[PDB]
Amino acid sequence: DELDKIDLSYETTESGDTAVSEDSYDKYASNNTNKEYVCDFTDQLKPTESGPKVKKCEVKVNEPLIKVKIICPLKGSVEKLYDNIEYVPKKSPYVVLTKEETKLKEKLLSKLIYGLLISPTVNEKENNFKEGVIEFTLPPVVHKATVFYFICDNSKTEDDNKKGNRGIVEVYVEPYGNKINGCAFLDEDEEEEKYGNQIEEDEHNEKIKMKTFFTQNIYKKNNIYPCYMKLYSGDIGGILFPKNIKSTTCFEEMIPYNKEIKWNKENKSLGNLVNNSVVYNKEMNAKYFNVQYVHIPTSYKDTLNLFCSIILKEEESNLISTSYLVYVSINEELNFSLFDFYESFVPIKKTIQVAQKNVNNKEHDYTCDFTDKLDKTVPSTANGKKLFICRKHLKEFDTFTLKCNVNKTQYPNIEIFPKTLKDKKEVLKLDLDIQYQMFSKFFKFNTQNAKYLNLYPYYLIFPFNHIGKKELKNNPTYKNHKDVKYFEQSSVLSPLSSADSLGKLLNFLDTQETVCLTEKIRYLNLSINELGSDNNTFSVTFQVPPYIDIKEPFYFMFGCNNNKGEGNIGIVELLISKQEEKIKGCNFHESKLDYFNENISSDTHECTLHAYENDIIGFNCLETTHPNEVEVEVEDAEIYLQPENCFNNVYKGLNSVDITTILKNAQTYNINNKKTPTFLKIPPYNLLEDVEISCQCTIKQVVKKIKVIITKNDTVLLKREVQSESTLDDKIYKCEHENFINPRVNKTFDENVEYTCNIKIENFFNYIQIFCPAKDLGIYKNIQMYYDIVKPTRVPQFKKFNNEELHKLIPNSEMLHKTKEMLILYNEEKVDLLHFYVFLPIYIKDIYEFNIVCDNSKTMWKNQLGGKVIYHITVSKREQKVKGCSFDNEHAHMFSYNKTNVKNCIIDAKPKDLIGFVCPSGTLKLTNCFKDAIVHTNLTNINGILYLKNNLANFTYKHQFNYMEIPALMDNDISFKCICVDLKKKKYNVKSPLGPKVLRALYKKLNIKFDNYVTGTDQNKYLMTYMDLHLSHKRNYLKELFHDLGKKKPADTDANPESIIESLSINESNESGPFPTGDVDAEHLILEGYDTWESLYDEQLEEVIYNDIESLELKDIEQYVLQVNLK
Amino acid sequence: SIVMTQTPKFLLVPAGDRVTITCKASQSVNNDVTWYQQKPGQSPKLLIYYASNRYTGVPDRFTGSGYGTDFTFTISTVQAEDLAVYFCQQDYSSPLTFGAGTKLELK
Amino acid sequence: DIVMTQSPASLALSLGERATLYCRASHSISSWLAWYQQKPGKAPKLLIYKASTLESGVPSRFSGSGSGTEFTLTISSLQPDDFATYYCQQYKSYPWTFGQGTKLEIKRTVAAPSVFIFPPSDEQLKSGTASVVCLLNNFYPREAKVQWKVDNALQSGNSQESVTEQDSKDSTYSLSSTLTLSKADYEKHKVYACEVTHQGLSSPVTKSFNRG
Amino acid sequence: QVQLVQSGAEVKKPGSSVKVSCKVSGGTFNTYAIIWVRQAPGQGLEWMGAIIPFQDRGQYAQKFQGRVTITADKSTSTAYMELSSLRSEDTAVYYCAKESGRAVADRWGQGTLVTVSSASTKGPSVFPLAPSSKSTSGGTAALGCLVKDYFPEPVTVSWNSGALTSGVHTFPAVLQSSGLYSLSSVVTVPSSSLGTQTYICNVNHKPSNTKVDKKVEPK
Repeated sequence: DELDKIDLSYETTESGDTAVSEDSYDKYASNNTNKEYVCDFTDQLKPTESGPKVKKCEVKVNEPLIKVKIICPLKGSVEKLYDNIEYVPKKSPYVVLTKEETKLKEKLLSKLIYGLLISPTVNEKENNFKEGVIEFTLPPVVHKATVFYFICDNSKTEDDNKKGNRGIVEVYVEPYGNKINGCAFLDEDEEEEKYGNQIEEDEHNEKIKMKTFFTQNIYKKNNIYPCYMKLYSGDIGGILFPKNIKSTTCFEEMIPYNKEIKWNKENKSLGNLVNNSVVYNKEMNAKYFNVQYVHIPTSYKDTLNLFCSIILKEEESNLISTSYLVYVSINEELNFSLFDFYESFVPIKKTIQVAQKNVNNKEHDYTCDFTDKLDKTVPSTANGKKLFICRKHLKEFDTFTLKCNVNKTQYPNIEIFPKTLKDKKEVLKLDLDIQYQMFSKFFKFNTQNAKYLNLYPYYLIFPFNHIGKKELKNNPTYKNHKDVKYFEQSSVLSPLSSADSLGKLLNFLDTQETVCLTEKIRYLNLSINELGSDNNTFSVTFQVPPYIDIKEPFYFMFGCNNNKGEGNIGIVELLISKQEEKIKGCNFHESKLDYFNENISSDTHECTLHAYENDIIGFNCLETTHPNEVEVEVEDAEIYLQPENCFNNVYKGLNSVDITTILKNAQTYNINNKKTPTFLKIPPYNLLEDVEISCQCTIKQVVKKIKVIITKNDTVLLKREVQSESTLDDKIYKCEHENFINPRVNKTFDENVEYTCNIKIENFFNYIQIFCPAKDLGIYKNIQMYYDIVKPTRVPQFKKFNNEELHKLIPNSEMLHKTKEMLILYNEEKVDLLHFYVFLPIYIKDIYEFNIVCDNSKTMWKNQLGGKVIYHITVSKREQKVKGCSFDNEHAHMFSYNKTNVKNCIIDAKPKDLIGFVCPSGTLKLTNCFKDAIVHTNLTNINGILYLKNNLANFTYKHQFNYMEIPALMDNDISFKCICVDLKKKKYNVKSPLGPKVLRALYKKLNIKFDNYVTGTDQNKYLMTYMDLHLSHKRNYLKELFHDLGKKKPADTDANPESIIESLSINESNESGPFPTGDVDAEHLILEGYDTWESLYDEQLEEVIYNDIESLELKDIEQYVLQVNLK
Repeated sequence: SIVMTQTPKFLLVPAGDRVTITCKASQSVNNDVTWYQQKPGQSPKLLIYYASNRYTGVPDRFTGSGYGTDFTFTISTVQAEDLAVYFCQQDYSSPLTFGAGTKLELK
Repeated sequence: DIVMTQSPASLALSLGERATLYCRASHSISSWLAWYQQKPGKAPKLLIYKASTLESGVPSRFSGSGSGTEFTLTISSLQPDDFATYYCQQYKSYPWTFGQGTKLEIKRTVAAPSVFIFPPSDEQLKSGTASVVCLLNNFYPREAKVQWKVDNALQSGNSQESVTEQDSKDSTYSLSSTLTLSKADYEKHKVYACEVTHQGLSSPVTKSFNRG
Repeated sequence: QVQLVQSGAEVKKPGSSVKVSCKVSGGTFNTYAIIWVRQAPGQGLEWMGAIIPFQDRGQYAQKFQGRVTITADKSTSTAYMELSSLRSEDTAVYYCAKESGRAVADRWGQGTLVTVSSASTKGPSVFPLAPSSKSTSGGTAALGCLVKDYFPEPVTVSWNSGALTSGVHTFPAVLQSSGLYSLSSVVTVPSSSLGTQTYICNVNHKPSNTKVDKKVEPK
């Protein structure tokens, strides 16, 4: 169509036929009025004397979702002042003039800039210069700078001695934005790229551009998850609809969620739902980009959840449509609160709001004012009192202010809670135990990742809130919680009304533990003003410290209560989490600081640092109170600090200069009660030069000086590789900084930091610790495990890392998980599932050099980005053939005896020997034979008989390949047997160690008795047990819930998805109840402590095996026995 | 603060002979030391900056040396008009401290 | 690349005469050719920025023409400031190219050379090398032939020549020829001569000295 | 208003790298291309490459790859060039230019000179070319000086501190097989003035900071 008819080179210059050069160009930009670049050519191209003077319109775009409008008068607009006007290019709302070589050539603006919002209709007229007005809208994110031109030439217009000018439009676009918070419905199936980007040899096509623009991508087939779009005040979202779309109600004909106040209204519009919101591309008109964009105004502060649906062409067969439900979120900060997970507080009608940006226009200032929300409402309001809550998640250097009216003329006798907040600066601390247990069951969360809480997906609140409510009600783990009376069920005989809910809420506030804010978090600046200068308002203001030295996030409230005056109640919800662990500062004092990167010895008197954007610089010259030191009230030492303030005004030599003159609006943090340390967060600045600033302190009549190098290179450092050597910790290969895989602050120089660990193996007991958890929602979404081979063959293709791949690289090797079991009688075992350990056999054939890589750096967020760790492993040659029997031909290479089909195997062993055991493929392991060994048809523990302690037998009794070392001294000749049971009917895949239920049944059939067995007494120890590579028995409750929800088609046509979601419930029979079954002594506490307790026995296959054993007889049972003689 | 010690307080030298003036600091100052010379009834004049570099227009007969803590000022050939008092100054950390001064005399 | 077959190589003209430059192309090209003026020691200055248009400040006697495979630049009359070396450049394609260049010689009048010879000085004799310089002072045209003879034996390969630029004062430009030999050979030989052959000389002019 | 400024001439050893600095003052910098041309003396000019500052991706001649590098820096409005792995025949004048929107390079820089000969810094040796000393006289005599064994260019020669400029010709330098430049300077004076006038030639070689004044008298 007229949109794209590019077939003419049309070589032309900017000045065209005019001799005017670029030195005398009349360069003036398009007018700016309410986000609209307009440079109308009215009256500026008419014939006139002193010409033709070239007129150039320069449109510089550096903001998202920008609208650009250009107007050129038509022929005959005014009598004989516009004849012979020409428009170049002829198609110029879409085709644009670009600059290659030294010429101007036509190109498609859609190709240059993706997501262009072409409007075919402008003011009910056609969008072209044939009308004289052209209109288009730019996308919100641009990857690279783009320049294109438009031409409106009037050189051929003349009137006797008058001649027309030449009009040029120059639109200059700079990169801006990162990504769109929304969905991208693609026309391709789900695929995972390799850890390396070297396979990008293909050209820079258009398909790659599409996938790198939205935070979430949804594929055409094998989808498991519906979209979840979350927005924020001042943020932008968007949706890329499928090419086969039939209808869409995601704009205008949309649907709110909140059933508590809804009047069963069918549809509502986003413009009506959110004031001052504007929707782009409502009609879905564009050449190729079927997209729509939304902008939420900054002043918006309300929280609100919404649904919508997308319908496709061609349905499934005739009328069955596989429509999609995608969720829209506009404002939900710190939503995991106890005002949603507790049913007793449901009846009270509340208004949930977020802390808006302060009027002072500071980017990191947040304010809630309850002056107009605590008013004594009209008595005619039958709804009653209202609850107003602010929720907000604070970070480093953030400033939060609570604004509250206490005027006796309007709000008499208002009460500020806590009552000790005014005097003791105390706030209501809350426990987060319930959130931890809930997150563990659904999101596979571990308590060691508490510091990264609130980053996990918000699915637990919406749309699946009823699941969380049922979890507390049903599971007995929450029955004995101290707040069980609050989240218990109501009754018809004991109902809860609006007044009753208010009374319990007042009781809830009065019973929560109170902790002083300053004492809880140090280096926190808190200021409380009982009465302001206006004699009306009570204000509480504080700023978050530059570093949060708290093990777990701090979760609290405070505010104002006007119940006595029949008014409303104000509550502010705040959370604080750690951002980064290290601060690049210089500590000149003897007492070292764990969070200071550079601690300077007393012999050194100067310290130099390099600074960059978003980085925190510290400077300490006074004492610090460690927990080993008794805190006392001692006046600060007379520290001679020059300047009196160190970092707001800094020394640039001998003269003092304020920091804002060097850095563009710098943020500095000090301590009111401590002279030092002082901190600065580097803001985005344009001062690319290497500027020097400094402070100084006098410690014990000795002057200490700190030097800071502020730099911002034209090109950031490409890579920063740090190599570390593995360390041996109790026969286990461990590497420091292995937790670097966790997300870190998106500092400029920390964006591309890669950590490599070097591992060398030359002895047995080779356990390789790898912290590389399975991919899960939230913090580990995009974890991929890949490996490559260096020696003896340099494999050019990257391959995924798994148990099968590792077996091919090194035969007869296993990956094992740490188990900390205390008593074998328990039905569940203590397992650390985050770490998986690689075990290699003694027979290392030759030098194998390979790397194991996890690339969680693919997980990226607005403020934090994931890690990347490389495990470089080298193994030394060995030639030890462990003694054993090769029952199957597959085990021939491991043992020196060709015992193929030799059911009875006897080995005569002597001290200083090593014996390994293997069962034939897919056969049931009768006994461990190293911890429980059959002696004279009796199951006996040879560990006590042979006085074995921390040898191979004890550490390898639960592996697929079990090894044992003969002790130096033995009391007498001893004979023990190791047996594998094979059932002739079927071949069994034993993926987990056999449980005692199956083993006892085999003992009865195989005539084995155990009545004198004695268990071990080892404490504070560890064992390896095999369980696949990633447990498939830990059913994903969320995946099952969405799969069942998808079957019901929650939104096809007026389907009311709210009722369908509520009816969606997971069956509790899928879970075995509380894992800590039976009686737990709980005395085995060490290091991490109470880890995840999961069942290891695969019940379904064991039940089949148990039934098979009972039905079978002796004739159908075959035995493979290893006999070991020790003399 | 950092304190200069400058010796000898009174120094005597015949005309045309070499003379050296010493200076000692209390802590490392790297290379931030300067030397000044003052006539009676006249303002002081800078001779050596960075403790080893002559200032623009300074006669070649004036030289300086030293680093860290011990610094020396040397005149290759004293003249009849060189009767003056010499001071040392540190420019490492504020406040800048001047030396006690040393007076040069002719026999 | 686009080849610039600029012709001719040089042009000898006087004041007030007409000059016509040419610059052909390898294949037919629609416009996009520029002419550059450059005297010895000058930056290439743009005078014509298109097929026929001129840059601001360029004199009116310049006039460009031609299109396709052939282009022509015609100068109606030459003024004292119009003698330089001219180049033609094409930019229809990104790989720009320049021609060999055309020379604009001042005046056309034949003048015989003034031949001078100089024996090496005793100071240079101490250094182990002896140099004999022959000077051709104010000739016209430039094609003057210089040969060196030592003891009536021809010397070749061991001499170098240099030519100055043409000066409009009297159509003057000299050529310096130097003969290089070691001090030891300078003593072995006695007679040293230089022969100059030029259009304006009926017979070659020889300058010689007897030192060695 | 627009003007182009380039760095000074530089001499480099074979196998090294040479950098040429270019600056564009006036007009605007981002949206116009900056081109580079070099020319061996006595031959036609050669085009090398160009770049548009708003995009760091430059393009070069099909014959020259790798060795030539052209970059632009909009913060300082500069168009530096880096040339690596220099070799013989690279001794040429380098020129910079930019296009003024008329599709042609309209402004050119002052230019730069590059030398790549394996020789090093050395001072010239000045010898006198005394006028023919004979009784013939006649108001027609030629005298001069010889400049030999110096490197690199340039060397300036003046007579009597810039006096009697009529008839003095300064010859272009020539390259010897040893790698050292050499030239001669002569002047024509009346023969009868040899016994009543003194002629002094001034030689100044800036690269070696060598200045020599030599008197020319009949032998």
